[PDB]
Amino acid sequence: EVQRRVQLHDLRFADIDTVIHADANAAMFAGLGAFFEGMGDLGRAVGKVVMGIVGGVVSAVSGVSSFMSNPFGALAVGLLVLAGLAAAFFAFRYVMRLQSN
Amino acid sequence: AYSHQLSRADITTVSTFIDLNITMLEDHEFVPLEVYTRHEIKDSGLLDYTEVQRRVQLHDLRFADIDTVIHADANAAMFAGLGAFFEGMGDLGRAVGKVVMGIVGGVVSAVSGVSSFMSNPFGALAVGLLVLAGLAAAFFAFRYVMRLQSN
Amino acid sequence: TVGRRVSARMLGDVMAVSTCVPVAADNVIVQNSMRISSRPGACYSRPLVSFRYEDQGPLVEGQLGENNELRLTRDAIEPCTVGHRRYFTFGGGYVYFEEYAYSHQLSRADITTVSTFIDLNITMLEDHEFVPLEVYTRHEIKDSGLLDYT
Amino acid sequence: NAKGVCRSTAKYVRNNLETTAFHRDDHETDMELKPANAATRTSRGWHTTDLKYNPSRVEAFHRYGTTVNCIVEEVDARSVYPYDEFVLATGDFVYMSPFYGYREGSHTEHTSYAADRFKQVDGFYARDLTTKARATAPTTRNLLTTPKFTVAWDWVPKRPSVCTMTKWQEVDEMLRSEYGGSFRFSSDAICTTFTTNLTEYPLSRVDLGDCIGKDARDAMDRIFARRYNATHIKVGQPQYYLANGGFLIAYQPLLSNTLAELYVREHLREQSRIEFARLQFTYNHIQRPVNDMLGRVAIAWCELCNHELTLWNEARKLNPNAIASVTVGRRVSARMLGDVMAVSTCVPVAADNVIVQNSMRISSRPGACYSRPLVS
Amino acid sequence: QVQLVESGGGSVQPGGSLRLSCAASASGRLSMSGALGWYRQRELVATITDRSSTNYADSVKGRFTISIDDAENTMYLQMNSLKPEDTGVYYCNARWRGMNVWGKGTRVTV
Ligand SMILES: *[C@@H]1O[C@H](CO)[C@@H](O[C@@H]2O[C@H](CO)[C@@H](O)[C@H](O)[C@H]2NC(C)=O)[C@H](O)[C@H]1NC(C)=O
Ligand SMILES: *[C@@H]1O[C@H](CO)[C@@H](O[C@@H]2O[C@H](CO)[C@@H](O)[C@H](O)[C@H]2NC(C)=O)[C@H](O)[C@H]1NC(C)=O
Ligand SMILES: *[C@@H]1O[C@H](CO)[C@@H](O[C@@H]2O[C@H](CO)[C@@H](O)[C@H](O)[C@H]2NC(C)=O)[C@H](O)[C@H]1NC(C)=O
Ligand SMILES: *[C@@H]1O[C@H](CO)[C@@H](O[C@@H]2O[C@H](CO)[C@@H](O)[C@H](O)[C@H]2NC(C)=O)[C@H](O)[C@H]1NC(C)=O
Ligand SMILES: *[C@@H]1O[C@H](CO)[C@@H](O[C@@H]2O[C@H](CO)[C@@H](O)[C@H](O)[C@H]2NC(C)=O)[C@H](O)[C@H]1NC(C)=O
Repeated sequence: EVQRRVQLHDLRFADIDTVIHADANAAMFAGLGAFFEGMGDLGRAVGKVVMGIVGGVVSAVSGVSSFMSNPFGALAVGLLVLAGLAAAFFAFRYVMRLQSN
Repeated sequence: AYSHQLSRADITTVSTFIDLNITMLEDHEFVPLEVYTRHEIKDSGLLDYTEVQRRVQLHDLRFADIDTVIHADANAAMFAGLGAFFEGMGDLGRAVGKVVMGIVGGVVSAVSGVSSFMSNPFGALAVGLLVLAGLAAAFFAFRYVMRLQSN
Repeated sequence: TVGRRVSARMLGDVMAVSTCVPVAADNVIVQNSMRISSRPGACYSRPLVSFRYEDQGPLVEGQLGENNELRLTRDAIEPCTVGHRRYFTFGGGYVYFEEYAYSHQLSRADITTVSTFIDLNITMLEDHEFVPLEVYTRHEIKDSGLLDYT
Repeated sequence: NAKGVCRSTAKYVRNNLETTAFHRDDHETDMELKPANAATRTSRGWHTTDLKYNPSRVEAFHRYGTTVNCIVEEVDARSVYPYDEFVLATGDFVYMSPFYGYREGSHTEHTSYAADRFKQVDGFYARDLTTKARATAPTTRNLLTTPKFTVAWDWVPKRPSVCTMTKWQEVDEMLRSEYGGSFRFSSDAICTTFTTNLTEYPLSRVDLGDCIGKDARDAMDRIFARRYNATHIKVGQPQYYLANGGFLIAYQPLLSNTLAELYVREHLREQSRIEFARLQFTYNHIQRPVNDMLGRVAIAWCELCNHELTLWNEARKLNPNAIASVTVGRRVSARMLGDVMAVSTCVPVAADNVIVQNSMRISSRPGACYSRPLVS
Repeated sequence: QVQLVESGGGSVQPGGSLRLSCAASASGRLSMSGALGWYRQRELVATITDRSSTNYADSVKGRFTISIDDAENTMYLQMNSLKPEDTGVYYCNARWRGMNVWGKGTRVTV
């Protein structure tokens, strides 16, 4: 029963490990790989370029999430959202007060 | 996969607690190729007492790593960096450090208050509505400005 | 059972066997530490070694095992503890390791052998732990030797 | 020693510079030493504070800038011949002879430490920390400062010398056989095989007090009278052999009455053409059967020893406390420090002094429960 | 068994300097020893009673300095401003948790 439980724990670890390392980006890249395989050599030339474009998107998104994790970053975006909302509401009110006269 | 069924007489019985005249080979593993790429775990038969205790000591190491990943708060890492910065400035640093630590403490408690509120479905919905309302208000106002600029 | 060193593995309800290859004691070299630089929280559980099958041959990295066995893996690992002390069998003697660092090598005659099945006139002490200070502050785990079945 | 207090302040080194700490950042104060609750009957101890054993220890440490806890602890110590070092119950060695001191017969003893780190106090009167009272008689107290802790012990003159060897085992059956230019001794009573050169050791010129000789002759006669008086004959005088591993084996060769007769009749046939010591290996036709007979006995004992030692060695890896306790004949704590075992004496507790708690549930976390019951 | 290869002994003039050394076999790591050092003829001269703690005789303070090299597994005793009273046989010694070892003593003259 001890060795039966030990073999169950390394299976639970394998499942947790996969949950952490199974990145959504890898699933997207695999989907793109499967598309260009069917297009052939004419597609490989395009594939190499679009892979760099998607690579630029994921690096931008990860840069934003890395910044967002920091308290100063979380505060800064919060301030900008509130400033934009307030500016939009005051401008909308100003237009509303002029539209009638 | 199930292969076949042997009679008990088909295997050489180790005759007694002590015996000789047994034939053996210098076994060579010939690892299946996939082990080197997909990190497939190679079969090692049933676990010896030494392998059980070796795996138990590997699991409490995996737990210590997972535990550390959960408790290694980025806020604590920042506080440690700030602590070292103010300590190096002497008593002039202590006088300021005691105050700014409370200011940063107020920022992190506000940020955690917002992220806590964001976990609730009504909170997640409320901010979504405000973002859409602000965007729409700005777009309708911008369209109004564009319509005025021409005449 | 066979009257010679053999490696054995249980393939369910039968045992697979093979001949182990011998290595002369002077062709084996023990490494000075069990620490792992790549990950500070872990340490090897059994000391690392480096050896040769033949005196003039290429050098081979491995890890020590029970009863003079040599493993080619370097995979027995523990979370690093405090107050660690161990004696590992090493070719008709022992290597003593303290706080994950190699210290010295004893002859097998340096330790009192307990008589066959019953022994008397043995001297002992009421061992008092004197735990390291870090076990209270940093709350690091205290060494407890090899694991009993319990 | 004078009152039972500590200064509540301490010198420590950080950033390669000395600094002075203060208990709770207060002024120098004589703090009282109080007994530790976990203190055993024998290995007693005292502290200025208990903050380590209580919960929320981290918060308790952070509630003050600096904390200082004075410890005093009484432990067993052991030193073995030549007495150049001693080991404390904590597992720590002290590279000084426990007999060292400024006294005429002691300043010649071994020491690894400078005179600055050692002080010998004469006319010292102990004061028990539990019962505040001075001892009735003075002693000489040795005092030594290691980099971790200070250690003290009462000095005593070096004890008189004793015999170089002790009787380890008495063996009723021990087969001796000559092989590869060496003797090999084996028995069923001891699983080790002793190896030795063919030359007998000249014990008489070193055991000038006959301490080993007396013990050997007496033990052999006790065993012979008990088990062999009516079945065998002693061939000659006892023989001494220095065996590999550092053992001295006193041996007494025997012949069974049924075998002695073969030498007697062979001697009679030779005379027609008694001292068994002259005849023992001279008759090949008598010895050839015996080498095969006894050789099979020696091999049988080897097979039994390998079989039993294998089971016993695996059992101790699972439960060393049980195996050590039956080997030593008393309860002992045991722990495997790799490929050797460390041991200690367990302390007994009377059954009426133990109380069992009514439940194994844990209130702090609902999903868990103790696996073995709690006691007080 | 551990073996110590002692070297550097010799003869000098008053006010001179020397450097003794004791290299040890791989079976005993000097940097892990409980105690190490030199003894005159026995009486202590200089030792390292813990992995980071040093000791000297009173007549030696400031004159001699003991050190260690874990790479070469050898210890050194640098000794300066020597006097005729410093002459004699010096024996190096090392000990690990009960195991003890002595080097063959080397003479020093002034
Ligand atoms: C296989 O069995 C034979 C006996 O049938 C063993 O032969 C004996 O080997 C020893 C050791 O060299 C000799 O002293 C004997 O004279 C041999 N006996 C005979 C009758 O020739 C042999 O050792 C066994 N082999 C293995 C590898 O176990
Ligand atoms: C240590 O060895 C001695 C024998 O050398 C043991 O002494 C015997 O002890 C019992 C019990 O007190 C007495 O009945 C015997 O008369 C003693 N024998 C002799 C020859 O005096 C002693 O028991 C051993 N001690 C331990 C703790 O094992
Ligand atoms: C040991 O064996 C001898 C015989 O070899 C025993 O000798 C007897 O001793 C008593 C007392 O002196 C005599 O009355 C008998 O006549 C002896 N017997 C023979 C056959 O001569 C001796 O008793 C034995 N010792 C012990 C302690 O049992
Ligand atoms: C048994 O005989 C051998 C010689 O055949 C002895 O071996 C010598 O021992 C000394 C002391 O350790 C060494 O200096 C020599 O180098 C050894 N010689 C050889 C050829 O190895 C051994 O000491 C003897 N033992 C007893 C108890 O008599
Ligand atoms: C067995 O023991 C006998 C002694 O009882 C050994 O015989 C002696 O051998 C030496 C060396 O050749 C001779 O000098 C003696 O004269 C012999 N003594 C007798 C009484 O014959 C014999 O060598 C031993 N067996 C073995 C295998 O060596």
